[PDB]
Amino acid sequence: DNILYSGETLSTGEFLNYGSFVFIMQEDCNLVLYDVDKPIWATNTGGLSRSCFLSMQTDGNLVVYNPSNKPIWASNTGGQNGNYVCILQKDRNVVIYGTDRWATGTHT
Amino acid sequence: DNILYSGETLSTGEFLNYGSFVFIMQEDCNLVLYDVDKPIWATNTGGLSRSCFLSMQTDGNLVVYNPSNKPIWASNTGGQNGNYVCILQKDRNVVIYGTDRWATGTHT
Amino acid sequence: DNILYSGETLSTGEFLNYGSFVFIMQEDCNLVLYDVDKPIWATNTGGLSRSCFLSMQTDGNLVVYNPSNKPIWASNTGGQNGNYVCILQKDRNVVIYGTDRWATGTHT
Amino acid sequence: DNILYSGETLSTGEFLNYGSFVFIMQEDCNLVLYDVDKPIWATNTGGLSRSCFLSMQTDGNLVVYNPSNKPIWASNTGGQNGNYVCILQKDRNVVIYGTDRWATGTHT
Ligand SMILES: CO[C@H]1O[C@H](CO)[C@@H](O)[C@H](O[C@H]2O[C@H](CO)[C@@H](O)[C@H](O)[C@@H]2O)[C@@H]1O
Ligand SMILES: CO[C@H]1O[C@H](CO)[C@@H](O)[C@H](O[C@H]2O[C@H](CO)[C@@H](O)[C@H](O)[C@@H]2O)[C@@H]1O
Ligand SMILES: CO[C@H]1O[C@H](CO)[C@@H](O)[C@H](O[C@H]2O[C@H](CO)[C@@H](O)[C@H](O)[C@@H]2O)[C@@H]1O
Ligand SMILES: CO[C@H]1O[C@H](CO)[C@@H](O)[C@H](O[C@H]2O[C@H](CO)[C@@H](O)[C@H](O)[C@@H]2O)[C@@H]1O
Ligand SMILES: CO[C@H]1O[C@H](CO)[C@@H](O)[C@H](O[C@H]2O[C@H](CO)[C@@H](O)[C@H](O)[C@@H]2O)[C@@H]1O
Ligand SMILES: CO[C@H]1O[C@H](CO)[C@@H](O)[C@H](O[C@H]2O[C@H](CO)[C@@H](O)[C@H](O)[C@@H]2O)[C@@H]1O
Ligand SMILES: CO[C@H]1O[C@H](CO)[C@@H](O)[C@H](O)[C@@H]1O
Ligand SMILES: CO[C@H]1O[C@H](CO)[C@@H](O)[C@H](O)[C@@H]1O
Ligand SMILES: CO[C@H]1O[C@H](CO)[C@@H](O)[C@H](O)[C@@H]1O
Ligand SMILES: CO[C@H]1O[C@H](CO)[C@@H](O)[C@H](O)[C@@H]1O
Ligand SMILES: CO[C@H]1O[C@H](CO)[C@@H](O)[C@H](O)[C@@H]1O
Ligand SMILES: CO[C@H]1O[C@H](CO)[C@@H](O)[C@H](O)[C@@H]1O
Repeated sequence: DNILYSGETLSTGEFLNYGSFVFIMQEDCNLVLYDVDKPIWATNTGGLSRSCFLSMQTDGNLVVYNPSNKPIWASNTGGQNGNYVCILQKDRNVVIYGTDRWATGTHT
Repeated sequence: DNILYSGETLSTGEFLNYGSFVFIMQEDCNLVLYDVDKPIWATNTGGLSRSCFLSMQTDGNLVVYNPSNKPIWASNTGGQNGNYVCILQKDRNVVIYGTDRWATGTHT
Repeated sequence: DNILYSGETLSTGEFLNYGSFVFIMQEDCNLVLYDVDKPIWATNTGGLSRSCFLSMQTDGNLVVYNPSNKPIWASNTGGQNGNYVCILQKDRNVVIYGTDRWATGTHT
Repeated sequence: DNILYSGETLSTGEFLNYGSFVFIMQEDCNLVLYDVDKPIWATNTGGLSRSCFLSMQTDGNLVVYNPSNKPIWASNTGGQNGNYVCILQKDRNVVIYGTDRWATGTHT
């Protein structure tokens, strides 16, 4: 999958992926974007903890929490409560979108 | 693919798809959401033209244009110029998100 | 997913899918290949039962069984015990391959 | 895509991919299987050339050729002319299957 929907959570070792791109939430708490084996981006918080989990919040903030729930990193885009999506785009860019503007409402 | 990014266009017969869900821009100009062979949603503009094309605009408006460029249908969510995405979600709901809030900027 | 590996089973309502193609094992026991809403192929065994399940066997036979385990349909390609795969190809052709010839053995 | 069909070719930098798994035909001619950034398997032919291309042949042989068309590596599973598939399985195992046993013939 390449979309982390608001209200979801990438646990340790979990990741979004598309093509050769992998946005992985590592064990050492380093959220890294790899292009195959090459590191492309990273929160550079590796080692600050263990077993962290990336969380896309409804307020719009993309936060990396440690097991103790202390936030290690965050996009700081928190504020408007609503629906949001974190997408690992086809052009190798992880982007946050929101709030939702329209929907067919065909939701299950 | 299950994401129509703003600035993109589904031509006739083109579609977003995910699982058994297919959000197709048909020849008869009817934008329909199918769950396998069952119709789920539709703009109900079938027959109003031929060779239409769905366009996700930068202003946020999701418009169905005919070859003559006259809009046959639209979400009317036009307004704020920016980046938007139309996603055929995993829960069978086509939703529009925007503007973009954050990005790793790792864009190619 | 677009691959049913030998030893696996599509239950009722389950399906392989790729693009707009959906190879679905229906409730009425009719294994049908749809191209969006258009039926393309089918075992034409609909109604012969309820709650059937498609099974890709290790002997190479692709069988549609009813809950009572009586085979309703089968490719009759049974014979050589081994590894096989049923693939819903990108050209809209469901094909069976086997046995396996080579592998990196990198298996988890 | 995670299937290289017989008669197809991964050029330099091209790759099969699934999940965090990427079976890439590198510039240095090293066909490597990575699990994110960790190398898992490799033909160990890196440096033997430049701009190689992986080819899944109809005879069943999986060969890595150099631009000069000299084979640098091969699975040596050549022999029976027919249809074959190289699949980067969900269990992180690259496997070759063939020949084809059955098909709905729905081919486009
Ligand atoms: C400096 O290493 C940290 O940041 C790198 C990117 O800047 C990551 O690649 C790295 O993770 C990978 O390597 C470490 C070992 O150095 C390993 O523990 C991890 O599982 C990855 O393989 C680390 O986060
Ligand atoms: C300052 O709080 C915002 O930013 C923090 C990280 O910089 C987040 O931890 C914080 O999230 C928490 O509070 C919000 C609002 O109460 C809640 O919705 C979320 O689940 C966390 O508990 C917020 O984003
Ligand atoms: C009433 O038919 C229109 O709207 C339906 C949904 O309400 C669509 O399913 C339908 O499209 C499909 O059927 C038509 C023929 O009726 C066919 O031209 C089209 O390619 C689809 O198969 C149509 O849009
Ligand atoms: C003749 O109907 C059977 O075979 C068709 C293909 O030849 C299928 O499309 C059909 O399944 C679909 O329609 C039936 C109702 O006729 C419905 O029960 C099923 O869920 C599908 O929508 C059926 O198998
Ligand atoms: C020993 O290096 C070769 O084999 C490795 C696996 O055994 C590959 O990872 C490696 O490729 C990667 O690194 C090289 C530089 O050492 C780089 O040229 C290539 O693009 C990959 O990043 C190489 O094939
Ligand atoms: C010994 O030939 C087989 O193995 C070689 C590598 O070990 C392959 O290069 C070779 O392939 C070539 O010949 C076959 C048969 O003529 C042809 O189909 C293929 O396209 C290559 O030209 C064969 O696999
Ligand atoms: C109630 O939530 C659902 O519907 C909204 C819009 O109606 C979507 O944005 C969201 O992702 C879900 O599909
Ligand atoms: C009123 O203009 C807006 O809406 C129409 C359709 O309603 C689009 O054609 C146009 O580009 C704008 O999005
Ligand atoms: C310049 O556009 C790119 O970057 C923005 C955010 O920087 C994304 O929203 C967009 O989809 C592209 O990837
Ligand atoms: C004759 O036996 C074979 O074929 C039938 C269906 O024809 C399967 O049920 C069985 O497991 C074997 O594959
Ligand atoms: C033991 O089974 C595994 O390995 C064989 C080849 O070794 C594959 O064909 C099969 O799908 C599994 O990945
Ligand atoms: C003629 O080739 C097509 O059909 C055969 C079986 O008929 C498949 O194996 C192959 O991949 C193609 O789809």
